[PDB]
Amino acid sequence: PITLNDLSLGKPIAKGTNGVVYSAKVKYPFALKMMFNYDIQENSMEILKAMYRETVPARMYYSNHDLNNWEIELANRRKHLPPHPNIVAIFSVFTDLYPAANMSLFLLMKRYDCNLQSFLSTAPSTRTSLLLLAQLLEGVAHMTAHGIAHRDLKSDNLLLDTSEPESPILVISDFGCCLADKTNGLSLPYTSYEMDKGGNTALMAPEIICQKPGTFSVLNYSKADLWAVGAIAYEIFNCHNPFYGPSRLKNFNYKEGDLPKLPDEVPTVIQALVANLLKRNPNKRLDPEVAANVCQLFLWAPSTWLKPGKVPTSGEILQWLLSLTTKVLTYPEYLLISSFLCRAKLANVRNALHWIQENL
Amino acid sequence: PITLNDLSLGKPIAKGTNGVVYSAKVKYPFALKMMFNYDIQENSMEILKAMYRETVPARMYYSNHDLNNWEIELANRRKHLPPHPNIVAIFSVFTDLYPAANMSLFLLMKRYDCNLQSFLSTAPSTRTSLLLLAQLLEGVAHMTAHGIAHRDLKSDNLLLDTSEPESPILVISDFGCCLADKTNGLSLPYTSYEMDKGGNTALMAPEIICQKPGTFSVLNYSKADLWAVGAIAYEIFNCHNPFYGPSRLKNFNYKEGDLPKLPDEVPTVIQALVANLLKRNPNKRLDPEVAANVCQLFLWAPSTWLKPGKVPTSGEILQWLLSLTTKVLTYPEYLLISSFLCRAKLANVRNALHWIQENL
Ligand SMILES: [Mg+2]
Ligand SMILES: [Mg+2]
Repeated sequence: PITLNDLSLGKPIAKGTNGVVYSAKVKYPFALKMMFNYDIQENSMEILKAMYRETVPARMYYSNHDLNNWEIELANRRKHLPPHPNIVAIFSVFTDLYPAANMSLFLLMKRYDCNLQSFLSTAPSTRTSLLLLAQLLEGVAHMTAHGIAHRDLKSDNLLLDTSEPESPILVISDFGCCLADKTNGLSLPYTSYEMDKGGNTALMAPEIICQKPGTFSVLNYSKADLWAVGAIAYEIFNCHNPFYGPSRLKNFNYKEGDLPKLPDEVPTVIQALVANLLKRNPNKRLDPEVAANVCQLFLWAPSTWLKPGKVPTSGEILQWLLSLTTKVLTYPEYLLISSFLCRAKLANVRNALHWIQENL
Repeated sequence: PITLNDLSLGKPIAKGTNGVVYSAKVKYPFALKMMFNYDIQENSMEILKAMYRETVPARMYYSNHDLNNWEIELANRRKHLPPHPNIVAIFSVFTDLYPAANMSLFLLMKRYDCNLQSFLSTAPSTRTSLLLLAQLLEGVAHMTAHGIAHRDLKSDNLLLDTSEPESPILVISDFGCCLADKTNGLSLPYTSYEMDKGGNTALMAPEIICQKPGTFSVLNYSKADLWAVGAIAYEIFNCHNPFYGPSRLKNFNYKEGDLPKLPDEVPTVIQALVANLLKRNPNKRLDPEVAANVCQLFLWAPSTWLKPGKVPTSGEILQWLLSLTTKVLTYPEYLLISSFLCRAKLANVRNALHWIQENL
């Protein structure tokens, strides 16, 4: 595992009361995030959990000292997020003092070029926007499959690699608010109103913000990131996020008629996907595994699958999936497709086909 | 309108603390149900609303006295259910004193021979059972089309006319629990837990029993009767209602795998329909208009439509609809077909066709 001794620091990228991030390299394409006071004596458990949660996507953990019991209980109660192209790359996590130039938590990460709101300061291609949406969906699908909910998706913390600026790579980052517990998965008992519910923010899904507490009384997060994706899809197609600004829709109030119509430039099927994701009732929203497939099929299916027409056969689908694997053996296009083939189960690709047919 | 003076009573059919039903005739094929204490001074609104709701299917209202304001509010807030062969026939409703031998509500109805649970004490034909399911579906489609939910469908109150015992006429009865408000249709704000939710009983649909209260927080009944129809379909094909008995599935828990398999005697397409109706997620359930079409198609379509094959044409569907209208110009058979033709829209008959094809 990589520790401080193996790497050389540069300029600060960010400076704060709670921590610092430094540019870094091995012997400046890495960032070393340092969060201070990772100590049960200098902070309470809610703050420490939030620091550890940031670590959920990490590839390796390394520890100098003998683990305190809270550290052990944290580690053993946590769901791990395996690597994925659309999830932030955290190469090492380690605990260490404020020498080596406060017990501090350290995260060595890839440095990304900008966030999504900066990249969208100039309008991108309509093709670029679809690749962005597909990537986001593909990330959420990966989280949900592994019983993790981000709870704080937003333009600000989606990060991009802008080599080939016509098609960037998107990654979900900043897992500080995430739900990642082995015990309860995506269902979370909500007994007191003074409880961590994720980012208490604009893009909390209606089924979370509107739920009153009780005795199970459960919060169900299994389609909650998806709602946020819907809001963010607006930004991705050059509109205001309906739920941001001074004259502003609110997650708890909004009725589905209040949502702005998307520009005509954005395909009709995709308009519908966005309208699906933004449904108030999570039971009316697609599964993530299906919603990610809708975007992938739009992108790569035979055109006959997309026009009304249409004979669809279990054997023909498999043949098509195998045609795709060969096609990947334009780096974003490769990543998305391999991302899609990794999780493709035949049931869910038909479901997605059936959904596209019913929306024209 | 028919009032007491026009009819002659016979034996009691039922006696209770809350009211009486008498056999009756005009000058004994009618029943005159009398409910006592239809007076705000003798009963609370909850009980009166329940009494009035029993009147939702009624053909004529007649009132001796100047309506009280609570009566006025009841009437103006209520959706009316038009006549329909599979909805109980209530020819007149009138308010009257307990002389004429307590203000009492009176309902003059058709007398039916038995309820569904009695008729099924002997196993009927497999064909008879399909006729029963088709009529029940056709009732629920009629209610849902007019924004009414029964909320208390069960074997005990589905009533039959058993002339021609090979094919009986089924009617939905006992509208005391029903939702029929002009204001809110089938979407009911659910703000306190001590709220009237329909019969708080075994065949409440999962989406109703599982919903917690809040601030909109709505209860959606638009597919709830249909859930109950699924459970009842088991009884209609000689099995135990999965949700009745001592070792018993519950509406809030049951996983879709827990459901007993239906007998091999009951067609494969129909086993699927029952499985659809019993899906926990009301979005994954067919529209009532479509589900009723599935049964009708199974009964009367050209056999080419049902086997895998299969060219289905908008013009050809219309031709087949017109062939049916001529075919009805075996009284249950006539009733079902005319019931199907009255509501047949070209869109929904194709949806149903397409659904049948995908389940084989
Ligand atoms: Mg944070
Ligand atoms: Mg009653």
